[PDB]
Amino acid sequence: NRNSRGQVAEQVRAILDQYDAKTEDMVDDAFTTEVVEEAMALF
Amino acid sequence: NNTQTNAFNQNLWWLLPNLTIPTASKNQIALIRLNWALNKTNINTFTDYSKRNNLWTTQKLRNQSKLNIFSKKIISKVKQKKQKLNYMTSYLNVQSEHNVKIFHNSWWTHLNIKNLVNNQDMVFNSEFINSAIIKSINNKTLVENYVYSPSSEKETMQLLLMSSSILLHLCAIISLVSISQVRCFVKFHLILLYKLSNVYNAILNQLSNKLQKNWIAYGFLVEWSSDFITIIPENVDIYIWNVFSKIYRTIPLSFISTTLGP
Amino acid sequence: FSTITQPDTDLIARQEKGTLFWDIWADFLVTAADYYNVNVAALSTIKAEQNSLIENISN
Amino acid sequence: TSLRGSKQFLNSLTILFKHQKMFKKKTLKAHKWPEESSLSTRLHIQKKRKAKKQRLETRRQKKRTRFFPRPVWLRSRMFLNFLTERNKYYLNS
Amino acid sequence: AAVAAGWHLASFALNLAFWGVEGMPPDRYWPTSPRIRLQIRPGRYGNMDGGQRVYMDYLARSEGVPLN
Amino acid sequence: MGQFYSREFDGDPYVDLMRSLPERELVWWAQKVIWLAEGFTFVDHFARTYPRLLQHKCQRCKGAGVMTCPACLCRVCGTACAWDAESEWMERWGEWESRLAYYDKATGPLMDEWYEDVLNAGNLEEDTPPVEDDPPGPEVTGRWAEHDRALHKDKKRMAALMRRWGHPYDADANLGYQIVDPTASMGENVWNMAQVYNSLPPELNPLRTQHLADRGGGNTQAAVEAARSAFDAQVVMEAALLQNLEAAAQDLPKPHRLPPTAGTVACNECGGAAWGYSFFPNTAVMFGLERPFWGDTLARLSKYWNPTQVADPARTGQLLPYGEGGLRALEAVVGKAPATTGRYRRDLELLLAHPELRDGALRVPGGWGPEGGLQTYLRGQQEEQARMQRR
Amino acid sequence: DLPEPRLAAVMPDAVYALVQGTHKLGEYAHDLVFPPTPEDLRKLEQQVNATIPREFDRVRQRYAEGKIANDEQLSSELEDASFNWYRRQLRTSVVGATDEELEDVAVRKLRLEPPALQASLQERA
Amino acid sequence: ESWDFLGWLLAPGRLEFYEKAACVAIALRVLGIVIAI
Amino acid sequence: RYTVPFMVISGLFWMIHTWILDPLPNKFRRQEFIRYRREMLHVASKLNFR
Amino acid sequence: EVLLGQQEAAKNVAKQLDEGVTYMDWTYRSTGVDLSAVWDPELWIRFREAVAQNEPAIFWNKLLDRVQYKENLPQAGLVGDMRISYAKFL
Ligand SMILES: [Zn+2]
Ligand SMILES: [Zn+2]
Repeated sequence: NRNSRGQVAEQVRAILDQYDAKTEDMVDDAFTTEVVEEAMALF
Repeated sequence: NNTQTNAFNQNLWWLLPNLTIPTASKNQIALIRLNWALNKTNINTFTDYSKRNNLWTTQKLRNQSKLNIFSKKIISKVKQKKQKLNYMTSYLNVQSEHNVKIFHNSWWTHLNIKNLVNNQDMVFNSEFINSAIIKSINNKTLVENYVYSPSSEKETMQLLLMSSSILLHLCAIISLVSISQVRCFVKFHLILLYKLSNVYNAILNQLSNKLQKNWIAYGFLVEWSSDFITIIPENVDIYIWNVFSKIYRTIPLSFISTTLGP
Repeated sequence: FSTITQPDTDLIARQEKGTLFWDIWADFLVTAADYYNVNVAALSTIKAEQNSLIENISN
Repeated sequence: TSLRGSKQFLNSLTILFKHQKMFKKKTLKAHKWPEESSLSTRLHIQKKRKAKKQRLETRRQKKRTRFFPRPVWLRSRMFLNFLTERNKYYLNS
Repeated sequence: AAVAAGWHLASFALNLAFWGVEGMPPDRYWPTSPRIRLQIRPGRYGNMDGGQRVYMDYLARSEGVPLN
Repeated sequence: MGQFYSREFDGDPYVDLMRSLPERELVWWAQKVIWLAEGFTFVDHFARTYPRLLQHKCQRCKGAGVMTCPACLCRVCGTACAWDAESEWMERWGEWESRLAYYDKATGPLMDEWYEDVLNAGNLEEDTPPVEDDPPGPEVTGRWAEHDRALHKDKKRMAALMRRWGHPYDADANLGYQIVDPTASMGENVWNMAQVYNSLPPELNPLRTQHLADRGGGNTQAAVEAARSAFDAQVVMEAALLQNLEAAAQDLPKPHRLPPTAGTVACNECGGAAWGYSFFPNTAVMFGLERPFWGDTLARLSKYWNPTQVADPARTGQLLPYGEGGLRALEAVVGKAPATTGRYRRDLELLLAHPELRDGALRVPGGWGPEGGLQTYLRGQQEEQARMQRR
Repeated sequence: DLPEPRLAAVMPDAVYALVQGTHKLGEYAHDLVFPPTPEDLRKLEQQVNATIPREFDRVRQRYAEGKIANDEQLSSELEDASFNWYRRQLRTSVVGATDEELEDVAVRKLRLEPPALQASLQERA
Repeated sequence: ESWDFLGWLLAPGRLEFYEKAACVAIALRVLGIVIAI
Repeated sequence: RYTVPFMVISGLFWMIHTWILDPLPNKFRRQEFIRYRREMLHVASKLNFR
Repeated sequence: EVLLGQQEAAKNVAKQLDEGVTYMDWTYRSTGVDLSAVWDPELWIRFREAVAQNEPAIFWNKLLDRVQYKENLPQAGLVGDMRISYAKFL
């Protein structure tokens, strides 16, 4: 998939809308999902 | 907003601020540029009911405060995350679900760019069409070998073509006005033209009166709700019939003169 | 002329519902006549309309 | 002085993610044609943060929310992209 | 072009020689009113009292008098 | 709506019913509105579809209006277009992209939250300080240390950016704050766009150079006005092209008859009209016989592309093919050589000479000439390296 | 025409409902003119469990036959597992799986390395 | 593949009108059933 | 192809002004109609009983 | 409704004979109306695949592309009089 500019705008709106245990078992992919999603909507 | 999908929307476009060949052409070019923008804002494809928005928004926003079944929930969650990945990444073997675009769908459609593109107002030609049509009619003519190829022939085929064209146009008009909603539309337009003609008449005859030798009940409810056979004088029917019969009175003699000529 | 000077949607719809009300379900005059009518003053608020209506429901 | 790129702009999302957000370990050998110490520390900090967000020990008692010490390392590159896009007007003739 | 325009002008001059109604008999198959020719009468649905006022105003405008 | 109560509506029994039933009155009103709109729909559909019966195309050009050039396929062709010049493609697209970045609200909510942050500098909801403490030394080498230092200078570099340029909404670089929001209405956003000169970038905005109204000066009516007029003509021509594409997508004749281009001439019979309306309906649009059969088109093209000689070239004395003149590790191993290519030779050579330009962190604007992109970046790096020896 | 809120949503909802109703009537008819044999356990296992990825192994062990998981606790654990898988696939999309970047993009996005046919046909088949 | 009549009939402005008319029709059908009191 | 679009328009508007707005079924519909109060309230203004 | 699970291998041949449902090429010689002039075999095939796989996007995307064709016109990369030539295109 390659988004057009309008679909990129839809992605930015969805990502900026959405949201509104021991360290061992924590997955190795434990990053900030919202920050990575928005840094993917850009670039 | 209320007159959006109608021909009476290109008359509000000329009532905006300045927005700035003739000045009317410049204003029309400015309105086309204003329609070109707000499509370049890339907000037209956004819909609040898109499956893409329901993937993020209505999935974190619904939980709120508030094989078998388990491996039917796991696969559903995996499919939802697969669609989210396809909408964001270079994920493979996932097909996206589209949405109906409802904002600024075709900005180039509700514009009249014809008078600007054909270089009018600054300062192509038809009629090869009918010449080619009658030329093909003559050149082929279907041959009336059943009347042993008569001499006239092309005259008969041209008469058939003209009769068929006239009858097709008239049949289309009659079939269009045979719809009761089309008759409602005609009645509404006739009422509007009567009131506007009264305004014209008021102004004009008042001027040519002082220039000599120099509420809904009355206002479109008892007309819109009544059968128009009632509120229409027989005078206008007789007038239209007299005009029609005066116009089409020389048709037999002109037909005889055309067909009996060379 | 005959096609354009024909009843529109409003006049056609007021011709079938009007028939249904004042022409088809106005046959209840024979019912209310065999049970009881006064007519004439059965207009206004005689209060026998309510009794006739509930008697028509009860049958 | 004119419009040009820079290596300091860090236009690559792979750079911006292997340096700031994604810290994993790959075990393979190359076939066709990075301060591990720091990476392990950042991964452990990431794990502690995820854990804390999972036991709802933050003021916002939600597992996933919107932080607002917004990342300068992301807002700066968004502004850089906008500036380089709007400064192309001086690239005429 | 002059021949085509002359044919149209000959048709128009024939209509001018027709002029008015004189010389033509009344026809029982073609009365002067289409409501006579067809069978078009107003009935119970559509006719209302105010329609007389509107009819008066339309007839005044059709006759050509500025009174109502 | 309270109406149908006077004497003026006395006589109709259904109106007499609707006197005492407001729900019937409202049903009548809504039904009459819906019936009128249905009549509008019927009439508009007829007015859309019935002109399609009256369209006839030229039989010589098949409705195109342009024919292949008699010579050369020149002084008989058209006069090319603005976009055929391949040397100016990247400059034209760069200026267009710079213009479109003004309108682009793809990063709209992000710039809105940045605007709110710089408006009210009293925010909250931090809840965890980022640790993010490793700019280790000005020493050592590699790529990790350089990228990590450039990533750790983000706060001071962002302060420099906000001091030199500020927010785009505070300098009108973007469209501004919430002016065009979807889901509001098509028409409120049109009003907001028509407000001031929001449909134009500040490079063409009239309310930026009116202060130079005395004596003209920097040609606010001769350069800025010319640029704005050219931009408006380009967007109007884009709308015309989109209308032509929309008409071509449904097999209809194109409404806008464009002038012939550098490979085409006007049609002999039309002159460029290519189609027109007429009183006589089209019997190809009717009865569906508008498009030719595929086998018939194949037979026509095969016979046209395969001429045959019915005379043996020994009785007629012909020894050569038809034409004039008559008597008479490359292109067979590798195959030809590109012709449109050649202006990018210097950039290709420089990209091969300096492999560091292939860095993923580097993003040049793009271009082929000495001015723009790779050569501009290399000249900037060389000027910096020369001037750091003197400082 | 349809329920009020928007016609832009109820029209795809009606198309989806028609497609899924046609699927549910195509099924339950091919379970009456062709009722299920042990295929109901063969094609619903194995080929479905293979599509189930990692990070669901913990919840599959816990909720199914190893413990209990209530209703909202089960949904919360399923959401957590789905988000772990989502983050893993985002990482696999940008920096790759457990392999280098020169295979994450260079041979994968650029479609070099043609699919294994000689080895997968001789050594395997 | 260019369904011009259906694209014209299901244009966004016409869809907005159909939504408004469905709202009015549903409200005036409810008002007429809930009046049974 | 020329006649179906008129039927489509007519049906599409019939769904909104007849199916939803104003229905009209046959048979026994006494208990659903308050209209009959007005209907018997104008009986002396209707045709002489016969 | 019924439970008579008849077994026959000619039903595959009958289902293959229901390719006339897909193409509607039998309609003129059977009824007089050439429905193949208006039927969309690709849309029928997409609907059949969507029904079989329980994936309604396969049919819905094609139907929406057919309806909203104008919005599928190229609006990215075609900005402001993007005509080259016939000769440059050649
Ligand atoms: Zn031509
Ligand atoms: Zn030439």
